[PDB]
Amino acid sequence: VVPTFDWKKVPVPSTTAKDIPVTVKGATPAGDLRATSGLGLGDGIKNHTDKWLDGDKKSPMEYINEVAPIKVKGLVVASYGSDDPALGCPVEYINLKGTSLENPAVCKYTGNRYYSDDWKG
Amino acid sequence: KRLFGGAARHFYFEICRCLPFIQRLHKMEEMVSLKELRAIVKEKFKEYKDVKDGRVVDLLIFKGREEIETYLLMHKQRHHVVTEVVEPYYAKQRAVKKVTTNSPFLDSFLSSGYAAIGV
Amino acid sequence: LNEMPDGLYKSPDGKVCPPSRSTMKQSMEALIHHFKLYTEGFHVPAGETYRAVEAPKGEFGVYLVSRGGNRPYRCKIRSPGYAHLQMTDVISRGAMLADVVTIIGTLDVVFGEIDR
Amino acid sequence: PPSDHLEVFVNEQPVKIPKGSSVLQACDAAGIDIPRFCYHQRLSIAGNCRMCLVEVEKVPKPVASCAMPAGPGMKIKTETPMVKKAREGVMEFLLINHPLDCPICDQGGECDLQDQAMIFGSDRSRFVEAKRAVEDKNLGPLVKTVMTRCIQCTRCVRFASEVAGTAELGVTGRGRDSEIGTYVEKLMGSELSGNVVDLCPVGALTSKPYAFTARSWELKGTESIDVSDGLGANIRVDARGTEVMRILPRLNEAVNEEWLSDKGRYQYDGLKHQRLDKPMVKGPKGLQVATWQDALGAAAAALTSAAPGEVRGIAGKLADAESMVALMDLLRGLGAGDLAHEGGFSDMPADVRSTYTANTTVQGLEQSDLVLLVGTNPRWESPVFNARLRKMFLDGTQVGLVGAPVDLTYKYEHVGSDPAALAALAAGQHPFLERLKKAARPAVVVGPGVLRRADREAVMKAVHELCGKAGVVKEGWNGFNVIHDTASRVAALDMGFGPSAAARARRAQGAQPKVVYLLGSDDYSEEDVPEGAFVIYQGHHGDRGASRANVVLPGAAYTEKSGLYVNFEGRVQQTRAAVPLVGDAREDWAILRALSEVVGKRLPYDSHAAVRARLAGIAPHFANIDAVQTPVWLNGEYVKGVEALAKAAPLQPSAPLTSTISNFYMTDAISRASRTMAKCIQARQQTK
Amino acid sequence: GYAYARKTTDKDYIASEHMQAFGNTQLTDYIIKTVPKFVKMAVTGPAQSSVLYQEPTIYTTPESLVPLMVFLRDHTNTQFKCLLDVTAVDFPERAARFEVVYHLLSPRWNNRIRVKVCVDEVTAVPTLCKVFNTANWFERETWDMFGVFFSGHPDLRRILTDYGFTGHPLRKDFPMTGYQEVRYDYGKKRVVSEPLELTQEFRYFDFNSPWETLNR
Amino acid sequence: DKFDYNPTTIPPEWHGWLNYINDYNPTNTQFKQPTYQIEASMTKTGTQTCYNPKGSWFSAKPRNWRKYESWTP
Ligand code: SF4
Ligand code: SF4
Ligand code: FES
Repeated sequence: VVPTFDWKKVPVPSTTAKDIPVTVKGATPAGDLRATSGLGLGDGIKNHTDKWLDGDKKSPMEYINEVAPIKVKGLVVASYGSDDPALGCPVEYINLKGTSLENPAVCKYTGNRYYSDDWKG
Repeated sequence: KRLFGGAARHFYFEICRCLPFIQRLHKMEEMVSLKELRAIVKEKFKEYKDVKDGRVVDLLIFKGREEIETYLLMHKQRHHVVTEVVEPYYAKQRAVKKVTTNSPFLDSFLSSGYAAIGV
Repeated sequence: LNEMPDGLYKSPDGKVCPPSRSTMKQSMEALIHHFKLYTEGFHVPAGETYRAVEAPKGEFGVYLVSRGGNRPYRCKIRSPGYAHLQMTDVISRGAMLADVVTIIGTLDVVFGEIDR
Repeated sequence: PPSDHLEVFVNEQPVKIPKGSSVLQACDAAGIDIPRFCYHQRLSIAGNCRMCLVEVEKVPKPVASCAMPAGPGMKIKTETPMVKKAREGVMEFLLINHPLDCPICDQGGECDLQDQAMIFGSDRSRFVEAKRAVEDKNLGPLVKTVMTRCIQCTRCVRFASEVAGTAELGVTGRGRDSEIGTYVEKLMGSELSGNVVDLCPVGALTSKPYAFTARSWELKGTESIDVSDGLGANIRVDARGTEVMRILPRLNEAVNEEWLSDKGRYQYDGLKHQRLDKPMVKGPKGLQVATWQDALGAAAAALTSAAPGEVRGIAGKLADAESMVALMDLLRGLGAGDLAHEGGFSDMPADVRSTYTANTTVQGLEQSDLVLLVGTNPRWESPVFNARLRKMFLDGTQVGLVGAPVDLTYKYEHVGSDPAALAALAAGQHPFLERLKKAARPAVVVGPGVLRRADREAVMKAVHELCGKAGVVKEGWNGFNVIHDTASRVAALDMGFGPSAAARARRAQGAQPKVVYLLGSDDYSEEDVPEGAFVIYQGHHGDRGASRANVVLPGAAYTEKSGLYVNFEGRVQQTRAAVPLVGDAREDWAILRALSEVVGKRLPYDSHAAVRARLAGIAPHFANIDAVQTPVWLNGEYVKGVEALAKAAPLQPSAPLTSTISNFYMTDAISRASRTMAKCIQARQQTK
Repeated sequence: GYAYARKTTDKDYIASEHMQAFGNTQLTDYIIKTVPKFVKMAVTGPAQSSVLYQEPTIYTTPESLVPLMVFLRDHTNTQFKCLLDVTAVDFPERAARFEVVYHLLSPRWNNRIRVKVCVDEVTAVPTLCKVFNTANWFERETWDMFGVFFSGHPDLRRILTDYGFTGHPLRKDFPMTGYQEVRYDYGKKRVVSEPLELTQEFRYFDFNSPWETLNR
Repeated sequence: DKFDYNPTTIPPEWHGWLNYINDYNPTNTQFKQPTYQIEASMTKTGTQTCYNPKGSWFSAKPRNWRKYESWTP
């Protein structure tokens, strides 16, 4: 009674299935759904940065990937994006428990990365 | 005897008196005649032949007056008369019983997805 | 220049006046009020008024009609140069052509406020 | 009645309310809209946000108006100094741990917390301590979590327990460290899982496909209908120019209450891919772009060069009534009669509307105390209808099922699985018949998978005998219901879109057409479109039907046109254009009127109002939009009339009564092109 | 012609106590009692002259606008000599959708008043050209912007809009960008009016909160 | 540049000094130099190497800004 459904035998068109926008690690699990709008579809552009940057110029995402995560003592960190709090972003409180150098926590305003060796680990 | 004091025919007579000076000043002597101009201005009047209110008639006559002095004082030139008065009339009487058997719907279909806005 | 006091230069009602930029980046209520005042704006209560100022060309007045929204329902602008230029028919009578420009210059007219 | 409406006083104004109403409902009946965060009309009362605090005379404390019942002669005050101080204090407590996230939050512009802080709160804060920070949770591809913005209203938990039925969310921890979610990494598996994003009053739960793309103030909203199934849920389409940005439900208590399935909510991204925007004619090189005059001429030439008996017209699942009546009149004007429907049972008799519609209606089904489902899976056919069935289950309506056993998120009694079990139920061998015979208002719901069967007439005769014996249809109550799963089927049955007797005979001896008109059909069978035939495809997506065609005529999608659709209860509803036509596409009935002019026999209507008047001339209930008639019931005279169809094609008592929907997330050309639906399927495949 | 320079010293006062008290408190009742047939409604509100006071608003019929304005100009207690403006406000929900508004200033006693007349699109309002000389251009502008006809005007013609402009732009049902636009044509060698096309259409932002209480 | 002198060749660390905005120049103030800083050069207007939008004819590949994908058979 109530037989299980086999999802693996469900057909998906190959044009649709190969065009899913997904994410690299960053602020999500790697490989989850990436939100997109219609801009760039007529020109065949499936990438975020290519929609406004032209050439082999260094992207902002490649700039922030070169800054290493920062070791912070404690359980919560406050992120302003600047030494002066008037000159940065609104303050962001980022959880640091469960974080390491390999899996750090990222600020949603600045893209800076933080971790703590204080959660008994 | 004539509805609302016969003001439509009095205004029509006033415009018809004003018309040859318009033809001379705007230099429309070889473009249109006074007979066809009188017929065109008559066709402007018939569009509101079913107005049941005298105040709407008075407002329409006042607005038509202000149109006729902005034509008299050269505030609209001959190309304005061409693009607003006589070519809409010639388009409404030129497309009647065309050389093609297409309905108006099929011409609209082949033109665009939506109806035309304005002139 | 001699009686300038120290103190606030803005009204402290945060539901009308936007907060300071340091306050907006550190408190939640200020950021909410900054977000809402810069998108929807404050809602003016329903009513009407006419307010006038001794502008350097005369009386400049605004007739504001409010239904209650974040947008003016009707905003009539009263300009003094509009009334001053209406007088040129009775002021230039009996004058010569070289006095028209003097009359126009002494009425102090600017056509941005005349032609709104 | 012993004064079933009691009188209370709200700000010294007398208000009459029904008995059992709360203080908040009395304030709502007085024209006062009390601020709230945890109360919902469709959920159970919680009473934990403390925002609805009002003052009642002879009570020294503020009462929670959502939970407090209203007594006789009660005096409620909503604008005293203690009420305003209570509102400001509760708002200040709500905002001390909230993150300064309004620029990056998707609720900014349509946030209950923001607007209630602006109106009922203060303008300052006095809090300079460090805030609480929470890690985010993974709940699948449709729900995005930023859990630092949670305000612990527990609307999500109550929704998942009460409406969705899955009951997978909870509150773990205690105190300030209370934390919403699943303890282990799990995926939200409900079909109604996008509704919790609407139910969350803050940006803790937002829509992942929609994320960071638009603000709500930029969107032009259009009230339309949903065509992804046969219920016709009422929706609002939000667009920015030519692009549809999101789809939301809107209230209709007779149809969908406030819900919408995930397919109807998230399939809009398929409208940006594989779109037909130009007419094409197949040449020696293949299909290539042509003018509208050339494409219409080629279609007319193929439609006129063939004999009338070699022409077939197939309607799709999403064709509106105007285009269907246009195609029907155009093909009948040429002397053809071969009409087919992509949704199956094209030869089904459509003589009385009560035999293929839900006579009880959707809202009238709630007055039933016992429900018998025959051969249907309502969770995959219409999840909003199945949610209303669960709502009926929660307040006492018992459910039995004859069919293949399925997960329905409520307990049911499995009477059987085949028409042999249906006959045993009608005879009296199963004790569920005595449960039906003693019920005050029994109901029978027949699904579309029964009507797709080759022996559907014998099964319907057995169902009619069961309804006659169990008192399902009597004086004052009609409990016989047939539901559908396709948007265009009931309108085609209403107008008479069916094949003639000669065409049915020619299909019986195996005649094959040479010209096929595909009105938006992409799930046709291979028996209906022969190889080597001339195919005219009229549609909006490039799919199976357009890759095979010789002439392609681009039409409108349901977000671009205003066409009529009838749901399975008989209610006439309409779409509305939220965006203009794409490219060089046209209106769908207009293509057929132009094609009838190019063929040589014009349709007698030249406007949208005129084709709607033609529809109203065929069946007069088409003119009454947003309403449903009471259909005529002819007792057993109709079943007596079609006994020849029962004698021929006899009963198959061993084939199980199943549901034909095997792919819920991809049912038509729009949902097959949606990348979000493909991610939804991939998420259920990677969990094994 | 009033408020002649009389005191040669600096004055540290505005008005007298008795006349300011009469103007700020009793003027509504006074106007209602002396000329009751002229007044149909009165509002005493937030005071055009200053933020600290209250001032009346008088509603009247078009049949008695001229006698009421003559009374308000020439009566010894209400010497409203200056007419500051004439305008209109459109209320499409009403049977008579227009409110013609007259503001007045009294230099004799430092007062202000507002006078309103409600008419629809086809009811004429009597002109005040003989009472106040500025009423000419303001009535011309009101006819131009709203289509209110002022009977008895010497020359009611449009003053602000374009030469061939039909249509009254300040109505609520008139579009913000209009119907026609203007360009130069090289073939016709003339500046030509054409139907409107926009490279970027206007984006309407609907900001209004569903919790807001003040919307009326 | 004696023959084609232009104020767009003044660097931003001298711009505020020469425009009397501040009293800072490199000879008395150590400015913070970002790693992405583009040096100041003369304007390119009037030539064909000026800035143009992405839908322009002078671009390497002009954009059609359609927000949907067309079906290609
Ligand atoms: S939920 Fe989002 S938009 Fe609302 S107040 Fe919090 S951060 Fe701002
Ligand atoms: S996630 Fe949203 S609905 Fe759930 S408890 Fe938090 S605020 Fe309430
Ligand atoms: S709405 Fe009553 S306590 Fe939350």
